[PDB]
Amino acid sequence: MLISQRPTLSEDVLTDNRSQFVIEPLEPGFGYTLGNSLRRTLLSSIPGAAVTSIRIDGVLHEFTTVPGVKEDVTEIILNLKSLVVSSEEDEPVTMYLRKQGPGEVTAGDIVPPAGVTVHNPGMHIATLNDKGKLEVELVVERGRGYVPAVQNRASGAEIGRIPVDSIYSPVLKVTYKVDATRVEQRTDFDKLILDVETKNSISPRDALASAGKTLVELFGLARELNVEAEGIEIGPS
Amino acid sequence: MLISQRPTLSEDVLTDNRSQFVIEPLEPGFGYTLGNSLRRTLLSSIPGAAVTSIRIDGVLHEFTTVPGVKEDVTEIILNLKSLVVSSEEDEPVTMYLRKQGPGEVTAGDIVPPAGVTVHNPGMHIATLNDKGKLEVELVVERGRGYVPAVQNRASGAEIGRIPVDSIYSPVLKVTYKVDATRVEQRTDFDKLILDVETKNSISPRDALASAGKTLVELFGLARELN
Amino acid sequence: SSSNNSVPGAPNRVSFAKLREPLEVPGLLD
Amino acid sequence: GYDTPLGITNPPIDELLDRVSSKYALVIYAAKRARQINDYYNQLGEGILEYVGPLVEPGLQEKPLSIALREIHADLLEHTEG
Amino acid sequence: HQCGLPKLMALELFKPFVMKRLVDLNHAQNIKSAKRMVERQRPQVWDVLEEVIAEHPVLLNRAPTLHRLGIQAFEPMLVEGKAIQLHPLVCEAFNADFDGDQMAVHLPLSAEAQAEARILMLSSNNILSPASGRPLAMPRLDMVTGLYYLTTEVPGDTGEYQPASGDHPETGVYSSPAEAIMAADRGVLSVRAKIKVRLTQLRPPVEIEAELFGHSGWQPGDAWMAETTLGRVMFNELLPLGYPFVNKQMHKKVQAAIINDLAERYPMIVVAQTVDKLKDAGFYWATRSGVTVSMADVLVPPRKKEILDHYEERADKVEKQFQRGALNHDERNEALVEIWKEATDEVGQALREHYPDDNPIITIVDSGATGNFTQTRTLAGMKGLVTNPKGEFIPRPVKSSFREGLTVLEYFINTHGARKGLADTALRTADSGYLTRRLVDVSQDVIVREHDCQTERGIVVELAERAPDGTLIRDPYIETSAYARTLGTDAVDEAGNVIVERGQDLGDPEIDALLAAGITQVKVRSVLTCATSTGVCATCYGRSMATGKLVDIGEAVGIVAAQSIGEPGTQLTMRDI
Amino acid sequence: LRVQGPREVQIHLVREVQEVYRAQGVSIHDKHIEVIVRQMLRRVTIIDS
Amino acid sequence: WLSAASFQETTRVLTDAAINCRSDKLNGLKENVIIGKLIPAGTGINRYRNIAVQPTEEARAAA
Amino acid sequence: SGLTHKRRLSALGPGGLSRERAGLEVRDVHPSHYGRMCPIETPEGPNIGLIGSLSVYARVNPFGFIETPYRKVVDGVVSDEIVYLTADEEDRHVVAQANSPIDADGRFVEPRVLVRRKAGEVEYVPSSEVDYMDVSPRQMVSVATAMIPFLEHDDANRALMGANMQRQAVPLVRSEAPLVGTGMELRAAIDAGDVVVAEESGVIEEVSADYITVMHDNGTRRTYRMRKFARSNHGTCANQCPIVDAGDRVEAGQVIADGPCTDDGEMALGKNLLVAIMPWEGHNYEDAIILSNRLVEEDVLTSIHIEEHEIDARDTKLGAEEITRDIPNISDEVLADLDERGIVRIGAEVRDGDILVGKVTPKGREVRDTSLKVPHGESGKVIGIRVFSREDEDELPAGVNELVRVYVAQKRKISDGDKLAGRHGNKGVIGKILPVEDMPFLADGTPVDIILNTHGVPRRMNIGQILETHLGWCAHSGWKVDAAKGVPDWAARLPDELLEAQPNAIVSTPVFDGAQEAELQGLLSCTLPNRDGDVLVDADGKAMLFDGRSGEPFPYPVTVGYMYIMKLHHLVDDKIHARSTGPYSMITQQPLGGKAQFGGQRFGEMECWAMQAYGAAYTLQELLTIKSDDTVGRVKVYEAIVKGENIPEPGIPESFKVLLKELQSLCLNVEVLS
RNA sequence: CGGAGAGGUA
Ligand SMILES: [Mg+2]
Ligand SMILES: [Zn+2]
Repeated sequence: MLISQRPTLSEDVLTDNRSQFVIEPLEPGFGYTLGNSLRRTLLSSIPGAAVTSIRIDGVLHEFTTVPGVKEDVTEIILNLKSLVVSSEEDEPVTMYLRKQGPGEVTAGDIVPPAGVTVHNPGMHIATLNDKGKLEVELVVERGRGYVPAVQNRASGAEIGRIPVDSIYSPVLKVTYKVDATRVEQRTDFDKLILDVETKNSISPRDALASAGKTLVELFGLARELNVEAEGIEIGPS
Repeated sequence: MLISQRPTLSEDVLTDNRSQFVIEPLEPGFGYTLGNSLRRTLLSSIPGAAVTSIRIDGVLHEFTTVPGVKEDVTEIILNLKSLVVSSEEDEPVTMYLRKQGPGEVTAGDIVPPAGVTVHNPGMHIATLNDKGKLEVELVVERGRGYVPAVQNRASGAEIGRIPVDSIYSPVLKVTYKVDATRVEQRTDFDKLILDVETKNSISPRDALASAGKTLVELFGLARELN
Repeated sequence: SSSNNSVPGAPNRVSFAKLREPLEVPGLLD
Repeated sequence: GYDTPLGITNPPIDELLDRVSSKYALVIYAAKRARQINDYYNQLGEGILEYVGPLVEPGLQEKPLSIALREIHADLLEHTEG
Repeated sequence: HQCGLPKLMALELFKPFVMKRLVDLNHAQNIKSAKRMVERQRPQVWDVLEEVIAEHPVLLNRAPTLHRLGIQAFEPMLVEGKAIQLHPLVCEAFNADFDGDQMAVHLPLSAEAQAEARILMLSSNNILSPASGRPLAMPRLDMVTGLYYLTTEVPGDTGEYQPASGDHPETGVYSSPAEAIMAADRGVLSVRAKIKVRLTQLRPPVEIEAELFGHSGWQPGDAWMAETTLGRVMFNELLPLGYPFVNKQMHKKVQAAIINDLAERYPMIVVAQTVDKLKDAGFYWATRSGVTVSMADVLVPPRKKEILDHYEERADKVEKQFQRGALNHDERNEALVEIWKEATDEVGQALREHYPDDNPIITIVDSGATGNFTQTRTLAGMKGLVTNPKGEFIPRPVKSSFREGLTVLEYFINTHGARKGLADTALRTADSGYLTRRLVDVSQDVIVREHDCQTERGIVVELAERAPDGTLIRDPYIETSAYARTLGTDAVDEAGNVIVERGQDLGDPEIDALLAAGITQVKVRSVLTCATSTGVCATCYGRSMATGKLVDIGEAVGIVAAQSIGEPGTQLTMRDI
Repeated sequence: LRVQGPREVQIHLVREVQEVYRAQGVSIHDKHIEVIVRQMLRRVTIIDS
Repeated sequence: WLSAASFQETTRVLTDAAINCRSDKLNGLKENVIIGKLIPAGTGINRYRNIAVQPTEEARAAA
Repeated sequence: SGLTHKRRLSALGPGGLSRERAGLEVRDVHPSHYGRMCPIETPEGPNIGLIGSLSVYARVNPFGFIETPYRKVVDGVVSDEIVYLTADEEDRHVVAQANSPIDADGRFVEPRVLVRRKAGEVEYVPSSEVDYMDVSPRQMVSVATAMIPFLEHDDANRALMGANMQRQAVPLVRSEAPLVGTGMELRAAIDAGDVVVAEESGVIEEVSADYITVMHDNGTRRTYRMRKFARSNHGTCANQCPIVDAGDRVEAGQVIADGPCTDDGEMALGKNLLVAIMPWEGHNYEDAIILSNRLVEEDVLTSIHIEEHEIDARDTKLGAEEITRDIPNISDEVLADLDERGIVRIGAEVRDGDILVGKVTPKGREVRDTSLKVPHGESGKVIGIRVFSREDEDELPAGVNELVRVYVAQKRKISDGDKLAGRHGNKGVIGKILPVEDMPFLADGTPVDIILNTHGVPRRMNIGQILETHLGWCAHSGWKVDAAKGVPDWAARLPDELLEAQPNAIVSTPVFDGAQEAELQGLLSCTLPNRDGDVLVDADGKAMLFDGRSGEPFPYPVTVGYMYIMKLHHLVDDKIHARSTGPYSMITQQPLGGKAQFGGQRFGEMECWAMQAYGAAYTLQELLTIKSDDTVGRVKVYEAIVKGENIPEPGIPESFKVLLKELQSLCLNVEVLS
């Protein structure tokens, strides 16, 4: 059959990395059908890259503080955990970061190997005040969603390697609501208001497209059982 | 940690009107959401057919009784409301049930035209003792969801027409369960099993296909920003 | 175990009662 | 430091209660300004009498009591007590 | 500020406006055609009605109108059905429930009436009780349960923060509430588990900010480390941006304090928005808290029979002493009553000890949502003594809880007290209205007329008399005797400078400073000593409890006083002095 | 009133009413009771014309 | 005599007032409510009910 | 309701107490009332304690003193030969409790038994002092209070509420008996007399919807006629249905047909619904209720109501009036549903405003149409018309010729704002009706029907509803106690035929002697699977639900089961009213009062106090002057609002001029001085 | 729609 509403999508920009979307005239009950699926696809589907392991020289048996850095190890882990990165090589890579003595250690101070790139050059990492040296090796990967740290039972490769929780998702946070949108003897229709917040490596409207593509691929699986069945057709633009 | 294997759907046929569909592999945490989307679509948005209004010979309204039948006309309406009819046309089509003399009256005594077909002969309608004749006309029509009784005033009908509430639901019961694999290496995924059950009017495969069509139509409006 | 064994055509509604009733409830419009 | 006001709750009461001594003064203020605005719309029907229409951009169908309070949030009117 | 009005009652209340707009929009050439079209409900009358009713307040009233807040103004939005949809936060003000209650609706017409509705009587501007100043739009019942569950820290929860074990780094330290939300939605973290997050949008506490940022403030955008549960971060994200971080379990008293502080430091619109957000969060998290009732949940004390036998022995001894003539009837009754009161107390104590801390019944009682533990004892432990129609105790006493099932005699002897209460309630509701009317009549001519009479007369408030050994113990009844008063003289301690100047609201900072200085008595301005010929002056009356500021020059305070005194008359029991 | 004057009777009445209402856990600021009491001490009985 | 007759004991109040030939200077909430006149309180006081409003000179010129 | 009405004992009447001058000592429960007047079932308002109900076994003696049966006990033996006593006689004996331990040997098992000593003083007493015994542990309650299962688990207030509410339930379109009843439902239905009972034994010959014919055992035939779609005093629908077949043999006293609220001869005032006991999104907040949409589509709680419109043609001083299609100024289109006589056609559809009986009265042509109209908010179908004609020598009143009468019937489905309740004083209105998709559904896919909030139960001391829900689930699911190796100790005192049940078994728990908690736990421990070997509800009686709105399972299990719900006669269609202008009173020119002549809501005196305390003079002035009794002001305000003008100023009310004239009439010179 | 009486809801 043919739906007599033809819902429409619209965006409202709140920042270079934050947008608000509205699919207004949904039929009663399709607000919740669409909102949660769209949210979960946005938050756990699209691929990206993120640091997965690091090794800091000097810190082998005890991980509290590095000699030469004002901050503690946990602060460095958190600082690198927010680094926006992007890679093309499927296999894990290994970057390096080193600066000499006094100054400010910053994301821009890491030479990117082939494929890997950095989108937040000025992100603070640590300050060196003590005429020490900083030597740490990163390793980026690719994936999807949020993956906790994977415990290392095969520690033969290295003992100083620290596995870090990985946010492979460029999208950082999503939420949604639903309300009523009609006055013509009907106050039961829906509205889908979506708030999307992403990293610096992708725009929110470039992640919505990927989510839509993934869901269209997944819902064509059951569609193929019978390709001549009757459903509800929204119609052309 | 980039799992490379697209989901695939397989079917299991428990019986004629019941089947289980399995969809795997899925991203960890997307099983319940997909299952509930499918369940809501199946339970709300599957087209079908039902009866709209009827007209018995001697009765003028539903607050009366036909002579010779043990059931008051209201009970006859309640019994007829449990019919299952599978239509293929798009305009109204009329049926006819005729009986005279002692004996029970059932849906098997209905004579549908080409197209509509009754899928549960023998259920029950009424019982006639000796002098009861039952001549009831039914109007079958297509739709989806629940449409309350359309009173005669709007539809320019005669006094003898008796509007009836119509439920156009081919599905009967739906549920799902998810098998989640959570290994200590983060190579996790989900498996979804969907239990659809229709009322003998369409197979569960057709209902699942219709749900997929509707969802594909809906989720295509977020893919336009590109 | 049943409730009303006096009325001829009564449904067989079973009861959890443990005590016998010596007397039957009188007519309620007497 | 507040979310966007909606419907009748716009403009905030706190902002309006700084142009007047008391809430009753605000009531009379707004009521008389709305009466003047509504008299302008009728005098336009026949002829100008003494009154000035909405000083600010009037909404599509915004009622006089709303423009009256919008004209007080952005100071454009003066009043005197008795 | 919103209410739901059926789409068949609005069409009748707003008939003339709809006719005017129909004629204006060329839908009807004249007034008669528009009238008949309204009477026939064409599909366009609704379209014009939705525009007509926009920004037009409506007055709703529930009877009896005990006090002022029984009439409040809302904004109409058409809904589906034939019932009125009332916001859950105004029920306490209206004293309304949803078991069959009804309400009336009024529509002000003229410009002055609409301005009065919009500014004076609007619901969002009336959050505090005029009688006492406490908030009345506070969350209650389900909202309290939801927030109380949310802002809880259960030890040993999933994903809990774990110190470094010497082999792996710390577990449970997150770099943003977004990552914590992701982990929670992945099933790896619990919203009620203690974690360490890195906050940059919540203002730190007073001590943390003082010892960490100092300077002037946190200057939104800065980062600090907090050790809290995810639920408390979620909750504090509901409060205003500048409010310091609150890290506590939200008992009803705590929420009341938060709301009162917001009211007394922020504009009223901020308070309204905060209460709405708290309502949403509470209704969301009450569904997920898992509170239900089953006879398995209603636990019984493990050793009730032993206690009952122990005290039955004492009752038997008293009975035998009575038999041997050692005491008369009244002495026997008194001894038995004391014995069984002690038995009930012990049973209640045992029941209180037995229950775990997350039982739905105990959770609902201790959350402040509703109820008291006497009902819990009656349901689980034992009911105890019951009163005769005279009023004296039955010395039996009732010995079975409503979980076990009372026998026939226990039920019959309970019916006595059951009915006497309803009879007394009817008598008391009859008695209170007469007193309220008399009070309204006696003092209907007391109105604020002047800003200040500039008199020097005053009264002295006890204000935390000093302890014998030496200490400043605050007087328990100080909120109703010193607050919202203006000083008639200056406060000087130990020959020191004036602590509080004459003509000060005398709020929390003022009273705290006065107590710190070490002075027990102060002289304040009062209506009893006002020098105005007709009516009171604003300075003698003092602060307006509802508004929180100095009373206006047209305030009818006599009717407010009468309604404040008479409204809690039913609660005050009618119990030879 | 005969022995201790108007101030003493005012404080007495306010204290009694507040005690009665506090016994039932109801909080009413004393200014309302003060208004009511003020309305009760407003006249003087005449002796010599 | 009009506020007392609406409270209690209408007959006694009326009969005594008629003998004393009392005149009622209508000034009060109940009396003004009864005679359908604005109550002397709140938004009915002279300073409020007699407020004057006009556009400012700068805004008038900006027209 | 009628049966309870016929058994009332009132103290207020021509020769009794007064509803106001009666004190608090006559509205009490006296110890002498044990077994003669029910202590629970009384009104809730000003009549509290003044109207009572006779008990079940009680009778009145020749002088008017009520007697109650007692079972004589002799030599410590509880014997037979019931003897009827009076309060005066009973005051000089010691009677024992019915639910007391006896061992069929006339010797109490336990040593001590509570007994009402002299002045209703319950006391432990030696077993050799007892002189009498109550007949049953169901002797103090009345008929309506005896239909509450698990009554002893509810507090007196809620029990009173439930007993009173059972008399307000409307008859549903289709009736179904409870699953967890008590037993006082077959005799209550038969004695009420709404069922049809066979006069004498015989064999059914021909059974139809309108008549049964029993062929007696002596060659005689007696045909019973069934009253179909009749109207009660309160607008409900009375409808009888035969429940026997054409070959069955009946016995004297057997139920041969059913009535309004009967199913197989037992009272059926409600329906069995699947309930959940969780809070949900704040929609069941403060005693509100959430219903599924199945109960509307499938007509589970649907009811029929009938109205009665009557109009007569008088002789009139003018002289003569007629009912006919000749109504001037109206086109034939409006009179389409009218017939030759003047009345409407049976089977027609009537809406708010439509000629039901068209007439004209020459008020002195002078013919004036005063035709009957459908009241505001009414609709339905005309199902019957009765016309009495003087020409047919009918028993008409004096001075009339025709008394035509009409009936309109309409089916009402459950909506938002209707009132529901159980048998335990658990009442509330319907907050929302969710679609059946976003409803908590069990692991097998079955949605719940109704959701009740958790915060209402523990506070009101009516835990009996939870036990009822547990036992209803056990009964619906069917069970089988596994006595493979001896009966479990918790089923030792459980009668046979109760050790096993099949799905949809109906059981009974007498009011004060029924199912214990141990038995409930045991039965919950052993219930049958549904279709597959899955038990949806565990031993605690709580299931694991799914969120239909989001899909995720709820974190914790929820209590589910079947409870019995009734639909009270407090529908929202009857409680909605609005007005802008209409009829006015004549002496004090104010709007009229009442939903039936339009009429307006009254702005009382405490509302005036509130408006004065707000300091809002103008709203109060407009309310009291131009909305009520300012004759010119009303018309001017209407003419101003219809146009774009501003509201005029109010004038002088009309109730002050009447007072001035009355004062002048009392010989008082009242004047207004400038 | 004026009065009297009866029953009921919050
Ligand atoms: Mg209520
Ligand atoms: Zn003063």
